[PDB]
Amino acid sequence: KEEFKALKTLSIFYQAGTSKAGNPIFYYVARRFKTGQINGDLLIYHVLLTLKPYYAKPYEIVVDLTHTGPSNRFKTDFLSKWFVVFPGFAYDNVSAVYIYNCNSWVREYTKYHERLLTGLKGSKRLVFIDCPGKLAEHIEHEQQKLPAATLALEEDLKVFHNALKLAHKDTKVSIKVGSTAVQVTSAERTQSVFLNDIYYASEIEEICLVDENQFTLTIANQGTPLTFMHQECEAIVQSIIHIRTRWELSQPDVPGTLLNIALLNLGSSDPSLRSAAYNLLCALTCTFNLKIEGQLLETSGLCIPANNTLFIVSISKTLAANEPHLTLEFLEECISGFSKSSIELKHLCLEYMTPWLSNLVRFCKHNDDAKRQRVTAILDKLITMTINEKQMYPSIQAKIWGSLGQLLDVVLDSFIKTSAIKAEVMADTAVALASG
Amino acid sequence: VPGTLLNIALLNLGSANNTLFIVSISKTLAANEPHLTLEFLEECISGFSKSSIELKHLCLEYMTPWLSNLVRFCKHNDDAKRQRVTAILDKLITMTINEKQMYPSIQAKIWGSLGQITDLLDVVLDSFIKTSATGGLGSIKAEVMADTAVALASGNVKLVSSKVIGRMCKIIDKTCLSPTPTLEQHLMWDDIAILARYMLMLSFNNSLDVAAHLPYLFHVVTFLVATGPLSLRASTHGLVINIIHSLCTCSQLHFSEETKQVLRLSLTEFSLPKFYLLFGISKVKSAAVIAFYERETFALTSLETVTEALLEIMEACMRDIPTCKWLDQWTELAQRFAFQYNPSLQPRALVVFGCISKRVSHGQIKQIIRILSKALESCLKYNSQVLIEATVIALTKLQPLLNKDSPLHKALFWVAVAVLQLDEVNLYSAGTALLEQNLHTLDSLRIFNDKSPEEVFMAIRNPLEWHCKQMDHFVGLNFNSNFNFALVGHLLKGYRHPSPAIVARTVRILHTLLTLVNKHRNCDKFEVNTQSVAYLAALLTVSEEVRS
Amino acid sequence: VMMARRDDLSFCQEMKFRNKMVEYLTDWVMVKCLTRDLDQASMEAVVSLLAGLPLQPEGVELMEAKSQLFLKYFTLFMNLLNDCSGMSRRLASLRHCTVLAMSNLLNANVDSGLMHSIGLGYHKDLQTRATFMEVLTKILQQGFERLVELVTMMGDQGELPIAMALANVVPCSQWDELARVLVTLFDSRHLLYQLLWNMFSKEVELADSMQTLFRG
Repeated sequence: KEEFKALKTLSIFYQAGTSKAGNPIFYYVARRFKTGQINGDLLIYHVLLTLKPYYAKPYEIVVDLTHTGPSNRFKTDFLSKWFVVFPGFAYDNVSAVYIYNCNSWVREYTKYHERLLTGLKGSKRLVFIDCPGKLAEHIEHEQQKLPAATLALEEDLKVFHNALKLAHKDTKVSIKVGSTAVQVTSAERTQSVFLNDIYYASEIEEICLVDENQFTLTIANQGTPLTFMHQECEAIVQSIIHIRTRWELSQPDVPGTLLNIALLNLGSSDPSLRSAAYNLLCALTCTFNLKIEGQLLETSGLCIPANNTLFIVSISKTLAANEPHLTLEFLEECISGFSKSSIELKHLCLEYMTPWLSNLVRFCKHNDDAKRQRVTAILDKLITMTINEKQMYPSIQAKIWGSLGQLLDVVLDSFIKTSAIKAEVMADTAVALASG
Repeated sequence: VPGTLLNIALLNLGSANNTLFIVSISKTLAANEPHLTLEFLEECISGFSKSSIELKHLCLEYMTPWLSNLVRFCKHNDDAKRQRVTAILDKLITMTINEKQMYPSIQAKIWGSLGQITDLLDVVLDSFIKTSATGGLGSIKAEVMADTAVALASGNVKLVSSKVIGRMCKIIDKTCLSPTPTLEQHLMWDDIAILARYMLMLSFNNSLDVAAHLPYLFHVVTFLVATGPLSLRASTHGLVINIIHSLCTCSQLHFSEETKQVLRLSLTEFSLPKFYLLFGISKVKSAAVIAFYERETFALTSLETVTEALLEIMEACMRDIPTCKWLDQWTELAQRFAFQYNPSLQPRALVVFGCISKRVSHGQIKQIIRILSKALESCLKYNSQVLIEATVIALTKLQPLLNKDSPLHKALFWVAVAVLQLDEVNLYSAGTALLEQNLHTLDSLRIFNDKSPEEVFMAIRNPLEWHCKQMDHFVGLNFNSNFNFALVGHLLKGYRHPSPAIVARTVRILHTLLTLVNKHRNCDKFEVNTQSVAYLAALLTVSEEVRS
Repeated sequence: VMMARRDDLSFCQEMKFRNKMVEYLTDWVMVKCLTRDLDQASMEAVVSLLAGLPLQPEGVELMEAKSQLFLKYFTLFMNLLNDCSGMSRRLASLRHCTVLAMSNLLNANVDSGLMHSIGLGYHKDLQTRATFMEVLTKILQQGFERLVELVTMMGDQGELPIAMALANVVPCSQWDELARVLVTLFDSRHLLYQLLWNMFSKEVELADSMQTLFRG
């Protein structure tokens, strides 16, 4: 009922204009559909009740793929449902589908769902629009009705040509900087089409100049930074920082946690707990692609020994080398788990923690005040543990404080400020710290 | 006094923190002044056991470097030096059992360091095993020792596991050096049970190990698979699960996606309730929980099932690893135990040898049928029956291997008949399996195509006829008078059999024979005649095709 | 039982209905024997209600309200398991059910749940931890192992053992989609003729006469 009048407010599908072949034109704006938020069936129905008065006669579709990502996808069962819901003639009466701003993700989506899209392969009705200008070869300029937000991306662009996107295979790209976004346009990718990956200022989490010829962009929710090479990187980076800053000034005002709970539970006296933990470690390894020696296999009923400390430790430090980004997230949660644990589980926590400590320098070499604060808070919690857990205390000193001794202003200020048994423990712990 | 005073000094030096300085001095003196080690580690454990938990952490930290020198004293093999290292290891073991809240600490630093040290590992293992021997399975001394054994392996996996598994194999062989009727009773049962405990713990670390070992581990599974108290059974199920998982991930191996998928599906299959019943586990949600008596009086058909599944695991792998000798080594190991006289193990071995083998000889068949005969002599004088069942299952698996022109295929049909005559439930099941597989074998050899089964089998009887007359006159069935009805007489008892599976097998055998008797005439299979009628009458309660 | 049948029933506002139902039944989660059976039953119902249930309070505030509602149910289940920590088996059954309640609550509500769920991961009870970690396992591989070969496996003489056994045991109601599943699958692997040759052969084989052939 009332929740259906809501889709017409979203306008993910709207009629607008007539083609140069005298047919009505309809726009699908992919990014406006959020999978899991709107009832698929509802959207489909709305598209039907939009096409009903027209789909008996020829008509054309413009699919605006601008900024389309995972959050806009059609799930397998939803995808296929699109190819059967309509009357056969409705499919036949599409004379042209204009595809605008197709991108790398959609391309990947196309290959992943190759099976359901076979009929679209090499279809003559799919016209990928090379650039905003070629849409006129099919639609009068005054006839074009792309969303205003799409058209905004096309103005006052600073263009850097002949950049190189670094990946298994390096690809030739253009890097374009607009006031609200970065657009990375690629040369012919498989029909042969130009792709346009769009990164709004708001999703550019970090920008880092590596060489005078190379920089990285970290994009919110994409895990792996994009890496580019270009002789004018200094200037590209400067213009992107400028755009990110502009966005910032305008604003009104799992791996680590789960990895600790896996590792610490592998310790347990309970056998079922060990098997479950081992499966969780496997799942984390696969999901977060965590690079591991002595490879890990998911399965039920795997009867792991109670004494496995040397295995847990081996996994941990291999991870500590391989997966440093985890370190802050992981260590803080481990130290919290220390306070929860039995003495046996506390001891085990020290052994597996020990490799991770080394990584903490990376975070205070990083200039982020929050990351420097989180290292400082980890050291405060390490101190808190060191004071509280007295039985462990000579052993804690040997593992933890020796390794930390290898920051040390921040360490000494944390000792002094905490001291300001606490003070005695900091003095006695400073002996270990000095050995490094 | 040198070791005593140096222990007193390092202990009291901590009594506050200078722990890494103490360790640096300890390292330095351990490298420089090795003779101190014998006295020092003895004195360390004496002071450790008396001291507080805080001092115990400190104590282990300073102990850690010294362990390396313990090999020096051992090279000589004169008692006194080797004995005091052996005493030091027993004291370190005792220390490990006692301090349940030092427990990961002791294992990681003391046992991980000792794990580096190859030479000593035989002394260490005999100390562990003798510590476990103090009460056998169920003794907390043994239980902790098994859990600790993984730490021993963690440094030099391949040698430690090779010695543990080697001791297991050698001790299983030692059972045959002085046989007992039943394995759980055996003079060395505790020694086996202890090593099986270690093997479970090791088996997850065997994810590093398996490639040299895999045959020997299945040899151990073969004897143990459902034996003993229920915790050892659970352990032995876990041992296989962990080995299959280890074969899916050993970083040294490179198995294909097909082979890996076969192993993944095997883990799934071994996780099923079917496999729990095979391993003599019943009335449990999870084997793991019990691993960390109601013997199903062991059914050899269960071992047969396990063994073919482990064979499909091994075969899948062996396609990918052309440079291995695994199935040949398993064949030799099983063969040795199958042929040698040992009432407890020999049946199990025969079953396995038969299942795994890829070739056989008339001299091996002679040994098997001689074992069957000797087992029937022992019945004149339960274990004997299980040996008979085993030999008959072995004959079942072995007979498809035999050469196409061998007399023995025809001979084994009469071995099956004689076995059915015995009237024992599992023997009859085995004889019908033998007979079922024998008739498939002889039909695959084309042998029926120009002769009745009656002529083929009765020819082999003709030399035997003097003996067969005495059998038939005491049985009260006479194949010379009418072959088809005598054979059917034997099969009819199969309809009584308590198991619906054996009844259905019996029906398949009758159907096979019906088809075969008419096959040499070129008749339709349901053509009633003086030869087919017996099978038709036998089939009358069980076949809708016959009835219609 | 109603939740098991939920796949059969019709709902205007299913998510709201289930949310309100958990809200009501959770009040009951607190003669002693009967109240403990009420706890067990209530929790078993709550485990059924929570099974793919997104939470819905009555946009940015809505996600935070959803998190606060998650925290209420989750805390109540934790308290119930702390209270747990024939009389013995009933308590263990209540505990197992409570763990499954948390599990299902998490499995749907990931964005609201994960942080509080780590608090389960710490929790003093090892059995609950283990189960919770299997729940995490479901989320993390959610967001090849998909062997259909076994269905398209052909025995000697082209038996198609799995499909033919599946054809004679599946209820007649699902026959309409079983044909859709097998035809699309075999055609995707260029074995359509093998499927048709096997199924058509069985029809003529059992058909009484030529006029019964493929009629009905």
